Amino acid sequence: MKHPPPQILIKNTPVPADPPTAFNKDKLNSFITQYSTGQVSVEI
Amino acid sequence: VGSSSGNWHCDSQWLGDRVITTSTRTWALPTYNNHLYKQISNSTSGGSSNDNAYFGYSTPWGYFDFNRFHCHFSPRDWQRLINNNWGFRPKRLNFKLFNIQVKEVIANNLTSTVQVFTDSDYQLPYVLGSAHEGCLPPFPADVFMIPQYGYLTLNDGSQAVGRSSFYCLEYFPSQMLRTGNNFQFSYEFENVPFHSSYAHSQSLDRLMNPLIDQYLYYLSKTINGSGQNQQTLKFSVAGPSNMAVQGRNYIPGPSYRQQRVSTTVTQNNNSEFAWPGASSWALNGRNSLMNPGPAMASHKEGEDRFFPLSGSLIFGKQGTGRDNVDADKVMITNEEEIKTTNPVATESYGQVATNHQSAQAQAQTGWVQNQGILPGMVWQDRDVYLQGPIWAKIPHTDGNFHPSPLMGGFGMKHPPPQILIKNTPVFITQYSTGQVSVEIEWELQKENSKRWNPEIQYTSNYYKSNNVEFAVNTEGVYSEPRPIGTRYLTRNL
Amino acid sequence: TTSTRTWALPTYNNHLYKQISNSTSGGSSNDNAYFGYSTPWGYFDFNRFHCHGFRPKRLNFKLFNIQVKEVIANNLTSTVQVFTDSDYQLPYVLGSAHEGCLPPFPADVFMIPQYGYLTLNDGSQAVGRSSFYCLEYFPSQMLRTGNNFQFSYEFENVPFHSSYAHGRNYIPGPSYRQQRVSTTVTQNNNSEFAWPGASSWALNGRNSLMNPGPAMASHKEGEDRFFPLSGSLIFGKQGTGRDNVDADKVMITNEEEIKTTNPVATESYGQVATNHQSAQAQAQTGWVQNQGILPGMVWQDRDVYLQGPIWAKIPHTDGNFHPSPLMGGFGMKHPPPQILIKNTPVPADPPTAFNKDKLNSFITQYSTGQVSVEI
Amino acid sequence: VPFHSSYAHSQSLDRLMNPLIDQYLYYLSKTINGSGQNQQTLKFSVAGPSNMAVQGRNYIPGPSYRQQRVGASSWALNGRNSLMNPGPAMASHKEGEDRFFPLSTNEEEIKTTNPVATESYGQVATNHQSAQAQAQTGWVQNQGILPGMVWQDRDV
Amino acid sequence: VGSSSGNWHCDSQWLGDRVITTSTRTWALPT
Amino acid sequence: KENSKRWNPEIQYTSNYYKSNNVEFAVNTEGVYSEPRPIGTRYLTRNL
Amino acid sequence: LINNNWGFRPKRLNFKLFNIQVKIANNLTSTVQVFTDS
Amino acid sequence: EVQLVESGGGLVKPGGSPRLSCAASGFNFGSYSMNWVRQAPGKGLEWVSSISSSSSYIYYADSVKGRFTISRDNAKHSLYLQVNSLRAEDTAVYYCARDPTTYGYNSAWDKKGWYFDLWGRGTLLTVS
Amino acid sequence: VLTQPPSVSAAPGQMVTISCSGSSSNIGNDYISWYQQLPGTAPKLLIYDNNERPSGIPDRFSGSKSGTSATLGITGVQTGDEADYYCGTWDSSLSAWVFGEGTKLTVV
Repeated sequence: MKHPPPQILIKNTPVPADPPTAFNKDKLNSFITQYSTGQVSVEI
Repeated sequence: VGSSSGNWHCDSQWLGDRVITTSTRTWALPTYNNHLYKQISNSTSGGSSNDNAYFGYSTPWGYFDFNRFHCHFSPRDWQRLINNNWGFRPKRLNFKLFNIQVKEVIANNLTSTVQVFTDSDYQLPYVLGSAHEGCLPPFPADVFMIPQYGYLTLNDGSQAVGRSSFYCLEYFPSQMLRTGNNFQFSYEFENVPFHSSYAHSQSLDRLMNPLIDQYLYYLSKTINGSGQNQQTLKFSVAGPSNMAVQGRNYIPGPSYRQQRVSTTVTQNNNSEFAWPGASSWALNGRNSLMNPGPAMASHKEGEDRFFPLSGSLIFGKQGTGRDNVDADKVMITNEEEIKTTNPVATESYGQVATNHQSAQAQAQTGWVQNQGILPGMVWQDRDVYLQGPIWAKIPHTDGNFHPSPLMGGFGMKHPPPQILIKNTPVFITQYSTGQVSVEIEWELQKENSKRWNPEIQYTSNYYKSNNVEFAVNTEGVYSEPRPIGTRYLTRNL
Repeated sequence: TTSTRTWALPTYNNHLYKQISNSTSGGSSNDNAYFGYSTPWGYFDFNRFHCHGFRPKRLNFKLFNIQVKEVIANNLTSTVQVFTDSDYQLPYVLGSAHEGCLPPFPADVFMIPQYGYLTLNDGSQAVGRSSFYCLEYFPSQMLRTGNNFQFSYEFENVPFHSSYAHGRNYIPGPSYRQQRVSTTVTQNNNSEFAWPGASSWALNGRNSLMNPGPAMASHKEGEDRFFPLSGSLIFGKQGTGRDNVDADKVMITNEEEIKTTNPVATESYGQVATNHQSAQAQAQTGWVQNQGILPGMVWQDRDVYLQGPIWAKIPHTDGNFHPSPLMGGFGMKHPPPQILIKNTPVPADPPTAFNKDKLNSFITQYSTGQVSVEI
Repeated sequence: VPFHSSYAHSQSLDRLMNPLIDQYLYYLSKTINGSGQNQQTLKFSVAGPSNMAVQGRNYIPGPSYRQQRVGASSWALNGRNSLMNPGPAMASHKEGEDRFFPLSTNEEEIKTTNPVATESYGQVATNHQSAQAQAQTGWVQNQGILPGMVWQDRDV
Repeated sequence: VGSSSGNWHCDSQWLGDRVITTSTRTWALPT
Repeated sequence: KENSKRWNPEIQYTSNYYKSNNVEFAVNTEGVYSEPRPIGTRYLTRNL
Repeated sequence: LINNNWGFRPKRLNFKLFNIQVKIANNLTSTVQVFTDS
Repeated sequence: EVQLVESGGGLVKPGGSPRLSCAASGFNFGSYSMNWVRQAPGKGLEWVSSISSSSSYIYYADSVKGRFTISRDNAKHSLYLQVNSLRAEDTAVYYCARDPTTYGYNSAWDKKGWYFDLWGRGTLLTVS
Repeated sequence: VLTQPPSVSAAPGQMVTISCSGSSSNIGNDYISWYQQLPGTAPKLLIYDNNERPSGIPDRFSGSKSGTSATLGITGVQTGDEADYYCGTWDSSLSAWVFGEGTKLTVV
């Protein structure tokens, strides 16, 4: 197929942990350990 | 509580003569200053110098900053803009703040609120035009920390004065947001001139027709030759053969001299001249460095190694330190493109007669180090960069001239308003995260140029490399390898 | 006003584009370096006052009675190509005060000037930003003998040219000092100071003379024998030579009417304090040889002359101040458009077997006709 | 006509920055390691709260003509000298010294956007440095308009 | 005979998703 | 039209800034027009 | 064209032939024959 | 005045590991890019490796890539070339070269524009 | 790769021209420098930044870069000027510094 069923991309939105409380330029590297679960139904 | 108050919008829609860029980021707002307003001054930092003196206040509020072109443009979108267009400028603005999540140190706090408001009367000090850090990240997958809001006011040394104003930001009305509420607002940019993203294909002094003589005369000889009483007046006509003496209508833009520093360190003088040799202006006894200053070419043709001391905008590379970094860490921008209508930063403007000649007096001429505005000048404003700021606030004053800001971008009396945000005090250890989407509509000016030969374009390097530019490395760190100016296409002068 | 003239347009460069640089002209010096192109196209210049407060309003240009000569016989099938640049996409050479103007006296027949332009250079060479323009790549109207050409132009609004003579609130305008030169030679210094003593401005490592410069009074009151070195428009008298003609062969214009609002070109603008006085130092001053714009300044522009230019084009830039051109006249961002013209090349007998080269052999040809311009 | 402004700025032109944040801009902080022959280098630093004199700024104070602190400043017209009075709007004196006044009431409310009348506008390089020649500057005793300037008119 | 049968058109109009290229030349045809 | 979502910038066909006696795709002092190099059409990128 | 686009293709073709000059001196009544193979 | 001295050279059997140290004196070794250039006997000289002032940028020639390591010490004013898996082709005179220009890293993106304004006498290295 | 003629030989007082051809990636792209090496000594820089000359280097040596090739020109050749000559530049495709093959100059 030139146009097969599209790719369905998914991720968990990163939830950052407690910040340094004094502004830091760099991006935040410390996140809450987290995962998701749910149901998927596919009908063809 | 279980429903999302907003979605993730990042794209760019290129439509005709307008551009629409959308950007969504994730943020984290900590509780700044333990919900307190603390006076700050150089004394708290020791107050070593009179030039570095300051007085002001630090507030618990944070603020959102998207004053850099990279927040709205990917490297491909910026390439698409600067290669195809003669100009651009912002038209509309839209801001959204949603998916509020409050935490307590870690568990959720569902009943906490986040106060957010905008200042549309411009009653607070406007800190968004000073090119500060804390902007929304260039790369959409970066979670960023909101910078703290603080301002300055009148000082004498470290002391305050009676005229100094104090601003409480809790004295404004502000919207309060629990985990299901969202905040949004729309802004209309005031009319500004299109940024000129092009380089002239002609110079101010070459505007003439090279094939034809002028009908104007200049003084070719003041003497017949060697001897006594040789004085004479001889007038040759100005023409193709001598183009330096022809009569001209327009003169190059103003200049303020800067020191030239060579990028080859062996060339530089062996002395500490960074501050002592710098060009500055003085205000109420304090000497502020002139940075970057008026728009002038960085260097003469064939001298790309040199750069003006303070006359250029210098960025950092990824992971570069705060203080005394090596020369290979910085990225220095050159402003050579404006070299056609503008004097070189490190050169004098010209010469003037300093005396009256006579039979007893030889003609004397002094150098012009700085030359202010004269009727008949023309000039180019400083270029804007992908890493550089977008707009500035025009200071409210009785008068200004050419309000366009000196770091580049669009001078606006009513720029995009400041967006203030803070966590509500409950103290309990608390912080909040969420989402921010900002959308700007841009206007474009297309090129109708008749130039036969192909232009210069911004292009990705052809050759292989360990990494590809403007992309993450093996550790996941995103880095912008180079500055990108806006001026590639050409126009006639 | 309405003018009508007879023009003769020859063939330039043998119907060909030629790269021209100082290296073709002998190499010159750095200040005179240039890089550009010469075109087979000619162009019309009515930009001088003799061709036709006050200010222009409308413009109408007519080109008719086309006649083409082969070299001499009549060729009735020949065409003459003409177009105007209304988008200002070509380099604008009409604001440089060149020759080729329609003659003042209506009975004369003038030779139309050849069109050329300059581009960026590091020297006799070109840079990658140097642009080449092909005038054949513009749509143009083609006229045989019976055809005529006519276009009308609306002057964009300009202020009136002001022609009249006139603690404090307002102060005089800016100045950039010029060297003083007496008409009586024995008063001047016995040395060559024509270029060494002149006022210049520098652009990209090249020094151009400041001419005519900011508008300033030519001389102080009572002294008429002095004129600024580069500060005045100098016209040659009828029949004047091209090189090193004496002082009685030229006409030196004077701005003295503006002496009321403007400082003298030769004199300094004024004096400023150069230090703080104290018991240990006297009050010290210094001269101001050049002064920029200050709040409160007023000034008059340079006067216009019957032999002077009418308008000039304002370069396309981020900013400009008081755009009126320094040689005089009305500065305009959209001035009257250039009118470019050439004879269509007619090839001579081509070979009878195909040769892929372009044809370098043409019939010697020129065209004459009539111009009429109304303002 | 424009409204006459009747207020005093609470903010100086050089202090519009957020005191709490560094700038992403850099400045040349070091030209030599020091105390030796051939000790040449380029060190750069972040413009920030600790050094506020070197930071980049979008606007610069208004135009100035010098006056003697209390030899008169003048302008020539048709050969006849004239005193400069009152002249361009400038601050009457630096903060902390109220005794001095320009040679030709006090305007001091305008010292935020305007240069002191009796002070030089600033400094400019007068030469190109090299290994042979040290850097030189010179004082600007008068400055015409430049792009990016802002100023206050005179008080009524 | 003395009237032109056409004009000189060379240009490129860049319009949306289309382009129009016009080119005029001068030719010589022998026998 | 080019619809790409590519983040990093493209390869493009660009004129070289370095000075030269002649301009590429322009006449020389004698009046002769030349084409310096063959210009292919493939610069932008797509996925496979 | 090549920098901004993923593809192109021609649509319409409009041809014009004019300003005919037959020849040194002019020959006014001589003709030129032209046709297309459709 | 300004000088570069290279030591560590000698006769080593193949597979032996040697270390070539370049000591600088007379200038600020901390602000200059450093290079190694070798010349095999009666043959044209070859560039080997380069290291930046802060030693963040390191380049190698392909022939020496992966078996030679270059390090720089700014405190001891010394440049180091570590050699591994020596081969017969490694016989040469190793010159220490100094590059004054920093322009490749801060002003030019497309091109480096290096040149070598100061050269060490060199140390011979023979494999037998 | 930088390519030089393996040898050049001229009588004293005669113009000598040494040129090394290069690809678009190296010479066209970057500034080229010339190094002269005596038989018993280390290489010494002769020309840098295409035409610039280091202090202590005589006016006779001159250099120029046109298109993809750079030429080193020596005039007033002397007996003491006989040495190996190398032209070098940074090559972007290779991403390494390249020296020319070398040119032996020999005066008779």
